[PDB]
Amino acid sequence: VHLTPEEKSAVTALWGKVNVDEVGGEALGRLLVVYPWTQRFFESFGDLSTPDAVMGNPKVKAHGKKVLGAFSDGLAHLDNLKGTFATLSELHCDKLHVDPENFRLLGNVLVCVLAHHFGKEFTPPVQAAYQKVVAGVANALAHKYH
Amino acid sequence: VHLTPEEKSAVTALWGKVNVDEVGGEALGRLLVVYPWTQRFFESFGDLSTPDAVMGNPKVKAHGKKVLGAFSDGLAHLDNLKGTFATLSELHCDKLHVDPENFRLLGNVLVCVLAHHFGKEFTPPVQAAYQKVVAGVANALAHKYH
Amino acid sequence: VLSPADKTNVKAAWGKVGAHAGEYGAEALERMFLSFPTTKTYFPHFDLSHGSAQVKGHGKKVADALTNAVAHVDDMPNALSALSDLHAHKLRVDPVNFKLLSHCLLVTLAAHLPAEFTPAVHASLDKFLASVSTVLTSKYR
Amino acid sequence: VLSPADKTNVKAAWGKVGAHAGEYGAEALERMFLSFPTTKTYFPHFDLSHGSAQVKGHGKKVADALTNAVAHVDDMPNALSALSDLHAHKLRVDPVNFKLLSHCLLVTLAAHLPAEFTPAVHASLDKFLASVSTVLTSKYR
Ligand code: HEM
Ligand code: HEM
Ligand code: HEM
Ligand code: HEM
Ligand SMILES: C[C@H](Oc1cc2cc(F)ccc2nc1N)c1cc2c(cnn2CC(=O)O)cc1-n1cccn1
Ligand SMILES: C[C@H](Oc1cc2cc(F)ccc2nc1N)c1cc2c(cnn2CC(=O)O)cc1-n1cccn1
Repeated sequence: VHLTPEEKSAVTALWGKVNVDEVGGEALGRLLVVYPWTQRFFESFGDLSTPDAVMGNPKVKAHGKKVLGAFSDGLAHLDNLKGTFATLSELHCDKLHVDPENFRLLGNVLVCVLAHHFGKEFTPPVQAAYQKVVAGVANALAHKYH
Repeated sequence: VHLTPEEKSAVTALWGKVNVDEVGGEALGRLLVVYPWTQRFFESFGDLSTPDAVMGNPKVKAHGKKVLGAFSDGLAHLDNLKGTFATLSELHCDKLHVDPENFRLLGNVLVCVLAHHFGKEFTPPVQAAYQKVVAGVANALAHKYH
Repeated sequence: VLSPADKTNVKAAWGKVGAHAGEYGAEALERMFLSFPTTKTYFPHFDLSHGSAQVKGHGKKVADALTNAVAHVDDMPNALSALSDLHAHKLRVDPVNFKLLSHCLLVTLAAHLPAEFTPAVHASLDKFLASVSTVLTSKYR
Repeated sequence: VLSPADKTNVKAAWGKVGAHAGEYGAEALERMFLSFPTTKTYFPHFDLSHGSAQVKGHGKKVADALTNAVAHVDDMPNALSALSDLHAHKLRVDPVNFKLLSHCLLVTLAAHLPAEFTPAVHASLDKFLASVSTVLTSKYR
């Protein structure tokens, strides 16, 4: 991912302020509510029948934190996203059969959650920098299709 | 792209029978009729206002033949689609800004045209082999989107 | 959003299927399972072997639902409400699979009804299948 | 296909948007141009600098069209017919760009209306913008 120095600084500084206990769970929860077919991949989580059931589900919160950890790993290796996400791409693509459009959807829901948490501080240039990051993560996760 | 020897033989045998003056032009013409926003990239072709105007347009027919030649180049280099399509990826992604979903659409319209021309000889296993080829070409053309 | 010409084209091309509903639907499903093997994950309970009576029986149901969609083309959210409950609420089918089956249906129509499969008709059928797919993948009840 | 709860959620949310509709429309466009620079190719004739009067004026037109869409949510093909002619027939906008603007609108609403932007409302707004996008990108006259 090609980020300007000012974009790299803005991304890193905002990321340091992210509530790690909440943001990942809110992003995964919102994916499950906004794109309900994604719930098919999480039958082991139990009740996901209402937005409140999804958002208060401890498995969504815990899994969301793991997803947030993977985006964090992406931000630490923007020059080698393919290598970083290689085993995760194998898991999603060969074992889970997640259609790659869903990776773009989750990236964009994460951006919505960042805007929801940061308000007006999630400025159009800060968003533009995050859009480069989430596109990069989504493409790296889809790399093992062929 | 991996094709079994049986698939490779079936794909090659049907491809040898393709009417080179018609199939590429019908695939590009159908893309312009079925997904009309694609016409924005072909303003220099003149009248594309009706399906009959598209299908009878000599620029669509000539350009369609070049597109068919590029798919043919893909079949000749299944082991190196990224390399084969490097200059066309730069043109489509970096110069024209064609959204990559449109590459998948054209691949699938070509498969519809092959079914239209070959009828019952375009069997479900022959289609499955061609779907691997067109997915490979579309992914290789999308390579420069990183 | 279908145009009046689209609805005319769809009624004409779909009507030509006639008594062969089962054959077209079953071939579109076979094309989908072979071309996009991940779609088989939704049918673990089916015998998916070539010429399976189960796939034939299911192909007829899929084709008959599309005929019902054509007969109620301006009222699909009501006419297809039970199918939306099944695909969107119960099965939770990823909408990409509807693009795959729609493409396989177009391929089957191109192969077996060449005279009907003109560029205008291909365009109208693609729009109709996309509209049906939106209804079946949306939770609106 | 929107559910009755979706329509209620969108009407409640866009009513809270209220007087700021135009401002949110201009910010969503600015977010789109900066985040997805290929979208600028549709506006070569615009001054796209920050705080451009042209982008502000255009943002108000876009927001007014969405307000009109909310007011006629069950009759969008008719209410938006002139806008579908503009986007689908004249400008030939690739539908991916509507996903981009829709996402930027959701980001703007999340940033400005946090209390209103619940997961259920976010879901309803995404479905509403997808339905508006289908109308504006379809040729149905
Ligand atoms: C696009 C960004 C995504 C990232 C960074 C991501 C990251 C992760 C991580 C780090 C794991 C845990 C790996 C492990 O414990 O072995 C995981 C598991 C998984 N992911 Fe993703 N994921 C993404 C998108 C998706 C989407 C869109 C879906 C489904 C729609 C999905 C479904 C799953 C499932 C089902 C698992 C296994 C969960 C389990 O163990 O029960 N992921 N993902
Ligand atoms: C996915 C398969 C595709 C292949 C194999 C392909 C192949 C080609 C080839 C071989 C050229 C000629 C290059 C040259 O002369 O230097 C070309 C040019 C071009 N292609 Fe594609 N193309 C594809 C998809 C698309 C799509 C989907 C669009 C637009 C929606 C597009 C728009 C164009 C345009 C505008 C040009 C330049 C035409 C001109 O010179 O006026 N192509 N393409
Ligand atoms: C135009 C698109 C489609 C139509 C019209 C359609 C129609 C139908 C119909 C009529 C039924 C039987 C309902 C009943 O007997 O109560 C059905 C069942 C089903 N459909 Fe679809 N379907 C479509 C697309 C899909 C796709 C894309 C998938 C997944 C790839 C899918 C998976 C299923 C499954 C798993 C069942 C249950 C099969 C069974 O247990 O009998 N359908 N569909
Ligand atoms: C929710 C989605 C959208 C809505 C409601 C919308 C609404 C509008 C409206 C109301 C106009 C002005 C029409 C007039 O004054 O007669 C307009 C113009 C235009 N729109 Fe959209 N639009 C949307 C999406 C898009 C997107 C995604 C693009 C391209 C990325 C786009 C490109 C344009 C352009 C180029 C014009 C002409 C601008 C001018 O010369 O004044 N629109 N749009
Ligand atoms: C009855 C339907 O009604 C809707 C279809 C919709 C399709 C969305 F994709 C999004 C919103 C829709 N809202 C409708 N009211 C409809 C109304 C239409 C047209 C063209 N013009 N009009 C208006 C008019 O004739 O008076 C096409 C459809 N159509 C039927 C199936 C698919 N589209
Ligand atoms: C008026 C519209 O009409 C249509 C919307 C359509 C949307 C397609 F995406 C495809 C076809 C459509 N056909 C319609 N008639 C419509 C009818 C609906 C529902 C839910 N149930 N019903 C039936 C009922 O209330 O009696 C939702 C919508 N809707 C409005 C905007 C978006 N969707």
